[PDB]
Amino acid sequence: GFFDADLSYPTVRTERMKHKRRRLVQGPNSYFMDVSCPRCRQVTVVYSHATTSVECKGCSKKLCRPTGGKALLVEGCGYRRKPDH
Amino acid sequence: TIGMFNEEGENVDLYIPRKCHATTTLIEAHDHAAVQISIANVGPNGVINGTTTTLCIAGYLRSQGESDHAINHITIDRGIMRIKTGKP
Amino acid sequence: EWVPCTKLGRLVKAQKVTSLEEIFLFSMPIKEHQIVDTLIAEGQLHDEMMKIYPVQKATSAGQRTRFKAFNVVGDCDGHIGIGARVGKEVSLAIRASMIAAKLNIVPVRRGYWGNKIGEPHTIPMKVTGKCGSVAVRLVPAPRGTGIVAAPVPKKILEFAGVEDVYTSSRGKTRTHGNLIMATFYALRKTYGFLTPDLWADTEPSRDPTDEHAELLAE
Amino acid sequence: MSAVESGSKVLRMKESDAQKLLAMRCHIGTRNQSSAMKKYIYGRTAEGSHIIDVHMMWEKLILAARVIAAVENPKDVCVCSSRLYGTRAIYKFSQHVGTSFHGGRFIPGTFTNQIQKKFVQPRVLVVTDPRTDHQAIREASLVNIPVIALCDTDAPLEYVDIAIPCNNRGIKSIGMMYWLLAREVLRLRGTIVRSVPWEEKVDLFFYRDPN
Amino acid sequence: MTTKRRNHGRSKPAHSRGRVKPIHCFNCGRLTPKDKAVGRFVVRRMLDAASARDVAEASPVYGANFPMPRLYMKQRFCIACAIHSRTVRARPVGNRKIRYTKKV
Amino acid sequence: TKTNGQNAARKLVRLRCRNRWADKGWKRAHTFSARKANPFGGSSHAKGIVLEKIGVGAKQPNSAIRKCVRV
Amino acid sequence: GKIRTKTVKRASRQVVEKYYSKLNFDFYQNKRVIMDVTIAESKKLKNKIAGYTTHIMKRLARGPVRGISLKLQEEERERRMDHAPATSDVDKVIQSGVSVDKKTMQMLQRLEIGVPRRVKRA
Amino acid sequence: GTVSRPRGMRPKWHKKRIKRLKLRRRRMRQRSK
Amino acid sequence: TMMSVLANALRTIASAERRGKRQVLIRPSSKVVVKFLQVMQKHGYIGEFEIIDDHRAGKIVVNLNGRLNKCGAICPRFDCATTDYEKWMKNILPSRQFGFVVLTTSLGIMDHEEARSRNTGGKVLGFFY
RNA sequence: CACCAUGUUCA
RNA sequence: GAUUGAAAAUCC
RNA sequence: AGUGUGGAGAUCGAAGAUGAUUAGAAACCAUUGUAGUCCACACUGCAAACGAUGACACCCAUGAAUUGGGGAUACUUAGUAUCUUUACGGGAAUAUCCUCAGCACGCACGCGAAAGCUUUGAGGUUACAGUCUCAGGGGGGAGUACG
RNA sequence: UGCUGUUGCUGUUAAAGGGUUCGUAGUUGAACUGUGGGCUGUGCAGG
Ligand SMILES: [K+]
Ligand SMILES: [K+]
Ligand SMILES: [K+]
Ligand SMILES: [K+]
Ligand SMILES: [K+]
Ligand SMILES: [K+]
Ligand SMILES: [K+]
Ligand SMILES: [K+]
Ligand SMILES: [Mg+2]
Ligand SMILES: [Mg+2]
Ligand SMILES: [Mg+2]
Ligand SMILES: [Mg+2]
Ligand SMILES: [Mg+2]
Ligand SMILES: [Mg+2]
Ligand SMILES: [Mg+2]
Ligand code: NA
Ligand code: NA
Ligand code: NA
Ligand SMILES: [Zn+2]
Repeated sequence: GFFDADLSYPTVRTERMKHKRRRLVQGPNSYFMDVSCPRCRQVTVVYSHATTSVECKGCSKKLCRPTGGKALLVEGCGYRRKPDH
Repeated sequence: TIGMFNEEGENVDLYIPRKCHATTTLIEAHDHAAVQISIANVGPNGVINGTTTTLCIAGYLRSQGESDHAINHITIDRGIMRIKTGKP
Repeated sequence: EWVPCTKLGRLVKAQKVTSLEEIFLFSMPIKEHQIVDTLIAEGQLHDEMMKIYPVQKATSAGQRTRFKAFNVVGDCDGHIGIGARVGKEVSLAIRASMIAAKLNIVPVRRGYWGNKIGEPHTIPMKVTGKCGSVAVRLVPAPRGTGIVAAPVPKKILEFAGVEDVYTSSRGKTRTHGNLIMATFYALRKTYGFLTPDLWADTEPSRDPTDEHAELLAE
Repeated sequence: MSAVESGSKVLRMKESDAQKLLAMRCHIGTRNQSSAMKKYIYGRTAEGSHIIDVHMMWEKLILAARVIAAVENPKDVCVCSSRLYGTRAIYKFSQHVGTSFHGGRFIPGTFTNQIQKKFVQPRVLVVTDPRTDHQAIREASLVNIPVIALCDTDAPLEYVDIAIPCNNRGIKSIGMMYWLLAREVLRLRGTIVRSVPWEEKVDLFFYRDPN
Repeated sequence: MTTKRRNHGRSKPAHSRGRVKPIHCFNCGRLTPKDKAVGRFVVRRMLDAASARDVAEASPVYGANFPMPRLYMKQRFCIACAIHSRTVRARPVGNRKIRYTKKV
Repeated sequence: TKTNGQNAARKLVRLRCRNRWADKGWKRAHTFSARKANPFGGSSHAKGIVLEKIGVGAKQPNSAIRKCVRV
Repeated sequence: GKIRTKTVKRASRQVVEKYYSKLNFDFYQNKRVIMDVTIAESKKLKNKIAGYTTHIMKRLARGPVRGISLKLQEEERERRMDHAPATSDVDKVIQSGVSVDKKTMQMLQRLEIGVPRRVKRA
Repeated sequence: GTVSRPRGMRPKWHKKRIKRLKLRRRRMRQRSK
Repeated sequence: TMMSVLANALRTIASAERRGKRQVLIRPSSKVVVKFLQVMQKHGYIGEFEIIDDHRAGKIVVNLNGRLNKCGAICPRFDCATTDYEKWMKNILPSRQFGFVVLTTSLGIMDHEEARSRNTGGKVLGFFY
């Protein structure tokens, strides 16, 4: 005998694969990262699915490349995912 | 008891049909697929005793193929089955 | 004269099973008409031939004619059964029709229209029964209105034991085999519809074969 | 069904039973998945075969054993096998428990044709494979007969009431499962004791070429 | 009337496309759609064994090591021509559904 | 399928008015062409003068002469 | 066209089942036994029955045939097959060691009984 | 086959015949207008 | 597009009951849907139901006991006086012994028996039995 | 892949 | 007249 | 397909011509051939214009695929490789597991007079109400007549 | 005569979805302002 699914309290495995708008309560699939410029190590807050080209305030250097989702960060830069709240 | 009654109080129903224990549906006299499963009770030791627990399942559940799932659910509800293995 | 070939028939012959309601409760198929003959009291069961018509199959030399016969059996109190059988001769078809009608007996739920005074007179709820394209809808009726139905469904309802009912019919009702089957199915659904009276849980009971397994073995 | 009203842990699976299952590979599937049998699969191995949850297998085995032991007249239980690998297993199971059996081809109409003779009316049906023993299950669907099946990962669970997840393909696994079921039924009846191991051998349950 | 085939005899679903350019039949020249036409790719040996060995014995380049050339052609037939030439035959109602995804 | 609005009474009235003309009996009753073509002019009986006596051959499969009068 | 009709085949099979040690591989002695052991209005049928009985015996010497069940041979085969080995195959496998995969090892670790004694990962 | 009982000419040829009929009638009326 | 949230919810519940599910999810939700569900719960045709807040049109999870046969919505919401109760019962209900017609009266959303008891009419919302 | 048309009326 | 089961047709 | 006005005119080819075949055979078959076919611009609006299935919305069982875009490598959570690789190259394709949108396949109910349909309804309908719109009402006459 | 269908018709194949899109009348149209508390008695109340 196995556990029967509950519609009001979905399991972790069931809810993890759901589409962001098909979940029980919708939520963002994106986040923010703290990214250090590989030139002078200045730290800027960039967005995961950033469609614009992010320049550092000091280096004036591209820090990300737009794609069809989850913009690609420049080579040689460190990034840390900031907490959601 | 259970059934349709007069204002005089006498039971009027010809008979009281069995109800499926999974979906709560009256088991008709013509479906010919409904089963009656009796699980023997067990004492503190391994030997069974006289008492048994009875399950009724409607024929359409078996036709659909959900009879096994329904029986698992009913047995876990009655406490006959263990839903998960204990901690090591 | 009758030697049973089934456990239910053996129990009926040994008088371990007393009423048809015991069979109906456990949904056992009745495979011997002597079971119904024994369980229904003498003189209560009534049979009538609803319809007889010929059916033909074309053949290299002419065509072959068989006769299909419909029989209705009922004790006029909450029991109805319809049988249909085909034979080379009218008498053989009629006899097989009685056998099939006895085999296909079912219970009928009878309720009230308004207040519950005396014995029930009508069906407890609206029920529709469909065979082929013919569909027969039975609606509860007040006391004293009788059976407002076509002549063919009216006799089936009389044998089933209802007194007051409203009947509507759709489809090619001239197809009387389908009409009879539709009326039979509509009467059958009455004990299949769930009602707040039947919400309470009932304690399980032993199957008669389970209870008399040792007797049947010997 | 390892849970008892008193709460005793007598019926729980033990180390010896787990060793027997692992030795005879009763926990191996057939790399094909069925929706009804998905709950009984713990995971998929690197070779692609599915791995069956042994706790759930034991739960279903004990439930089937209790259902069979509840039958007062053992001849009312019919054990069927048509894949030529469970014939010896069901024959030995019938010897030990006391039930009836039918190996090989299942003649249509056995449960429904009440004239033809050789006509039986079992109260519980036991089958080695839902797919191979499809005729027996279909006939039991007409005469109010609950079905206990030994089902693999790709098993159609139509009209199957108690499905035991197991490897119903290998000779060793079929013999192991039937031996375990017979041992559990006898222990529940009280014919044998659970303290001393059963004297009977599963090699007898194993299928052997007659020639 | 009665829909004989659920795909109506052509490998074109309802909402897939509107028109498919027809092709001339290999035998009679009838213009039939490419999805409806019975298509077979044939690799025919240019000489049957009896004559191929006779040519190989006289050929200084052809033999066991070097094989003879073949003829490769895609033949698309109209339904009538395919049925007449027996590359495709009428089938029972039950067997009408079975299809082969490779040259067996 | 039909309209089910709460304020769709005009649409339903127009629909029924349009579709009633497809009934042959209703159209025949509500149109004067049938009454104009009817020799009786909408009367149950009519009086006339017997012009001549004739015999009309019955259609197949029957075979007889029916006595009629042109009036 | 020399096929044995179902009557001949059934009679010959019954003859073989009833008398097996009393039969032989030749036709003439088998027919001589047939005349006494069978009652029939015809001699052509007796000859055909004897011939097919000889054929059945020749087949039976090489191996068992479908439709004929000899009680003594069946009992001997059952007794031979019911021979119990000294030590169980499960016991041999457990003693030699049981090999399990990573996934099989996982639930054994997750079990309430824990990992069995003589099981190792492959 | 491919078509049920027509109970008459082929419908396409009947439509062509009626089309020619209408053409002739319109010509005759244009004549007398 | 979606025109009747209540009709969609009642159709979802009826389909789930026909299929025999243990519980069903209704999306979206509204006050009328919640009151209808509360009437059915009070009469016992459903059990535990839980409203999940979305910061939007929330959703509902309803646990179903096998007691409910059919529930549906009457569209358009025909106005029904205190004398039309018998006609509506004989039209849309299976019997005069059981089944309820849910009306939105000026005193709230209630079944036809309660509406007759309080002597008030209103617009017909739906039915259940 | 030459040609290969038609059967008075009811019954 | 023949013909047909009656007609038609034919012959007579 | 046809029409108008320019082009174009290889191929095939209504009409026509000739040769066959036939009792007949400007039918099928041969050999031709005009208009057409192709283009530009302007008409026409007559298809078995079909899925013979109106549009929008909701619910809806199973297994194997396929196209495009992403993402990952009544239980508090469950892996994963392969191949190419000096410039559309922090590349390309593969494997596994997801997700969203699309064409589908064999499919659970249910439905249908059946044939069949089935998350792609023809299902969720006498237990008949989500919304809007178009058509139909025995067979001809006749999509004719007249305007 | 649920063969005019508001109740209550039908349109894959029986009569009957418009070739397709846009589109005014017209008809239809997503949520949301909102659990009043306390007291005493009293209910196989229940957890
Ligand atoms: K498309
Ligand atoms: K097209
Ligand atoms: K016709
Ligand atoms: K000729
Ligand atoms: K002629
Ligand atoms: K040419
Ligand atoms: K109609
Ligand atoms: K508008
Ligand atoms: Mg044809
Ligand atoms: Mg055809
Ligand atoms: Mg047609
Ligand atoms: Mg000329
Ligand atoms: Mg045009
Ligand atoms: Mg008409
Ligand atoms: Mg049509
Ligand atoms: Na094709
Ligand atoms: Na000719
Ligand atoms: Na000639
Ligand atoms: Zn061709």
